[PDB]
Formats: sequence, C-alpha cells, structure tokens
Amino acid sequence: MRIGIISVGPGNIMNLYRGVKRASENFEDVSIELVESPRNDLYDLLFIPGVGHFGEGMRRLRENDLIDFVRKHVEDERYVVGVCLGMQLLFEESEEAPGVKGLSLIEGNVVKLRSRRLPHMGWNEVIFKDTFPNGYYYFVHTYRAVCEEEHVLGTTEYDGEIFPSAVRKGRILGFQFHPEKSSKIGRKLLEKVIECSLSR
Amino acid sequence: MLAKRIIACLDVKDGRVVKGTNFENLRDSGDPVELGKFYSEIGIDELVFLDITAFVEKRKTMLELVEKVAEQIDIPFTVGGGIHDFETASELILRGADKVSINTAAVENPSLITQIAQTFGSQAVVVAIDAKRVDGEFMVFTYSGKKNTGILLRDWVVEVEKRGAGEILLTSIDRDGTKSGYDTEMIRFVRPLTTLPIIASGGAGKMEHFLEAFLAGADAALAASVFHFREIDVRELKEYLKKHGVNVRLEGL
Repeated sequence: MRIGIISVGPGNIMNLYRGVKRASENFEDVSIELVESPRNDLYDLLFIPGVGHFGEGMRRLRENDLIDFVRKHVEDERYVVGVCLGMQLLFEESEEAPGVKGLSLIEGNVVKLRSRRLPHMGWNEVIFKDTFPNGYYYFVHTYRAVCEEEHVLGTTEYDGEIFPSAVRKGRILGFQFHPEKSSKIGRKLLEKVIECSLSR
Repeated sequence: MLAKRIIACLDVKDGRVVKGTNFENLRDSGDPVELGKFYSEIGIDELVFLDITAFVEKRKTMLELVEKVAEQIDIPFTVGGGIHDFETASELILRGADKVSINTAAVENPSLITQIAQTFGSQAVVVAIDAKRVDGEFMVFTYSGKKNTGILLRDWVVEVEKRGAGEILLTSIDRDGTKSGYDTEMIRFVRPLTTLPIIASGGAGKMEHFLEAFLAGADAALAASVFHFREIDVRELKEYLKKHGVNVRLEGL
C-alpha cells in the first residue's frame, strides 16, 4: 500500500502528513508520499488536505494538474480522502467563492454555518453511522457541507445546528474536523481509514 | 455541545521547561516536546507554550521550539511571550503553531489583533490579558504585570473582540502562584462582556478549583505547576468534573 497526500493546497498540510505517517506505523505494506504534481501514479489511498478559501486550492490542484489525477483515483476504485477544506472541495461549489466548480465527486455544495460565534472551534462530539469511532474530535471551520442523507457519514452539532462532519460516497471519505489534532481517537480514526483501504 | 477544556501551560526558556517537572517517566522532563506529547496521552485538550528567553535570541529560540513541537504533537497548541509584531507572529504560525498569544503588543497596538486575524483568521489570535484590582477596579497591566496601563479591563475585552481576537486568556495577577483558587469574581465580571471563549488562568490548587472556575463562566482552565508536579491527575480531574455536571471531554479506555 502506498498513500499519497496532495501537498499543494492552501494552509498547513504537514500536520496531516505526520499522523497519517504516524498511523501507518502498524502496517508493513505501507509507504507515504507527498504528491506535488500528477506525475507519480497511482496511490491506493489519496488524501486531499488543505484549509483556506474554497477558491484557492481549487486554484492550486488546478495549476498543479491534480484535478485529473484525482478524477482518476476515484474512478479506479481507490480510496480518496479529503480532510478539512479537502472535504469542502469534492462537492460542486462553495458560497465562499462563487463561480469555481469544485471537484464535484459528491453531489452537493458548501454553505456558511448559521451561528453568530464563528469559526466553529474546539472539541465536539461526532456520531458515526458505522466503522469509525465515536467521540470528541477537534474543529476549526467556518463552512459546512450540504449533501443528501446518504453521503452523510458522521454528524456533529454546533450552536443548535446539526451538520455532517464526515461524508462517505463509496470509497470517497470526507472529514471536516482535524483528525491530526484529536489526540488518541484521531489516530484511531486515521488507522481505521487505512484499514478500510486494504479491502479492494 | 462544545467541550469545556483543560489546558496545560508550559513555561519555557532556551528550549527547556523553565522550572522543570517531576514526571519520573520521560527522561529529560524539561523537554517541552516530550512533556507535551505526554500531556496529550493522559488527555489535556490543548497546550500553551510561554517563552521567557532573552530578547536578542528569543525569536530564533521560539521558532526552534515550534518546529520541534509540530513534528510530534497531535493536539492544538498556542505560543506566546514577547510576540511584538505581525512578522514576529506570522513566522511562528507558518512554522507550525496553531495560535499566537499577544499581550503588551496588543495593548500598545490593538491593530495587531486584526492584522494577525486578517491573514490567519481570528482563530489564530489569543490575547493574553493580565488584570489586577486597583482601587476597587479591574485594570489591565503590561510588562509582566509591572505597568498599570490605566485601561479598565471591562473596556479592553470589548475592544479585543472588536479587533478580531479569537480567544481570551484571562490571568488574574492577584492569584497567579497562589494555589488558592481561580479568580472567579474576575471570571464572572468578564463573562457577559463577551462571547469570546475565556481561558481562566492563575491560582489552580486542587480539582474543585476547576469546578468553581467553570461555574464562573470559563470555557477553558489553564494550569501549569499543579500538573507538572503531579498534584492533580488530569483524568481524575476530568472525571471529577464530569461527575458534577461540567461537559468536559472524557473518552473511555
């Protein structure tokens, strides 16, 4: 197994790179690569990290030739994982940047949250439908996914508002929180992602 | 709802934990990195590092600390202590820090709160406010509690929220180093002036002080010595608070 992580997008991504690195310490067939350009190919697990403006990142996969390289990972029945902004991509559009088409790998768009205390920041409970462990993870995000109760994988509530912290469309997972900033359970989450990816 | 937080404060100088710890189980219990790693394992929810190196080399010293801590820490951490301008804040975050603490430089320039928040978000800005009663009024002191700024605390908290601060670290100068309890009267005074999360700080002596400070409206409780020298077990504390109605983060084993 080789895991690849898109190293281009906005915000800090080396925090995810370790922690995924940390999580695969228990696996033998495992190797982790920073993916800089579409050249290398292909990975079993591909991570889409990032934090920032929806437009940026759409702009950075884009000039670095990674939209097509992602398009082909999802196709060839490989695990593609978008984390934080990486989850907010994947969909059609954000109101954080009107116009830009996103990745559109899951049907839905992106809206601001409806709370007057933003961003959503801190430890919040996440309830999973299945597979991944339940409990508190760590959040920093001002935008939210809109998808159909089918691609929803995990739900969280901030200031009255329920919303999906995890998504799953087959072999595409998305996670809004930072698993790399969630102490013990966050490694367990990332370990279970890896365990899901050996089954293809 | 959102978890009430327990936070470990690590006073550092020259890359080491100023007055050390007492955690027999690490080898080099003055290594801020290994102590941080440890505090995550027992369940501390956040770390703040506060550096008091010497002004000439303080900046390189902090950047060396942030880098070394980012390669190995799996929880949010804040750095602070003599962060005096935007440049000397942008570099620590990009170097890896999750948040910056600004204090005197925020009093002497409110504009830096917005400047930091503008290119990193309010979430990256902690304003440390140091208060002390002066003639029956809460006042903001700077230069490690040496200068009465003459500013009413009550005003200063609305300004910093205004300027774009994300989190307030509220230290009652009266109660730092006392082990007699958090300044709950000062926490209760500040609580309705703002919807920003408040980290209570100064005076932790025993578990019940945490309960007290949460009844006072704190969102997070900071402490150092009580943890570093094993006077309070993090898990005991959290289980204590969970028992008495505080929504802390407490996972099963």
